[PDB]
Amino acid sequence: IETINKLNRISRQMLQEMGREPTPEELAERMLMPEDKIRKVLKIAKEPISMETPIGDDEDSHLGDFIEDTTLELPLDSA
DNA sequence: TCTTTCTATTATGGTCATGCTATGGTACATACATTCACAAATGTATGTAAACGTAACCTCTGTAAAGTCATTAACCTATGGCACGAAAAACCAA
Repeated sequence: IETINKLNRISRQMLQEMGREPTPEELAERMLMPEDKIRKVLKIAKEPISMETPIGDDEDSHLGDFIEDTTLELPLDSA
């Protein structure tokens, strides 16, 4: 959490000074960190999505749809 | 001793189904050990030879049962010879 907050403050200061997106190559050149570590820290940090997420205007389109369970295998393979 | 005027939860359907997914940040300094990841050695492992025995297995001579053909004589068409029963001639009675 400390490293994520430090990289967020450095990215905010870099977007304030430069004026474009915080490309991680300049962060790796500044904080002397390897680039794959910066990719890993930027990839892990993400908040999960809730199980309802109202998409449409009507109360018919919610979750419990488009998500499948891969444990239940095919009946043809069992046959 | 008793009926109205207010303060809060339930309720009305789903079937035919839709697209594109995140939204603002807010400190570091010692610390000691659990865990991942490689060196190097054990141990049982697998795959290459070599010996015995019978899975046998064809080859050949002897015993045995089955088609056929030597006898020999039983019956059977022939031949000769003698009864036999039919067909015609004869003669008698009415």
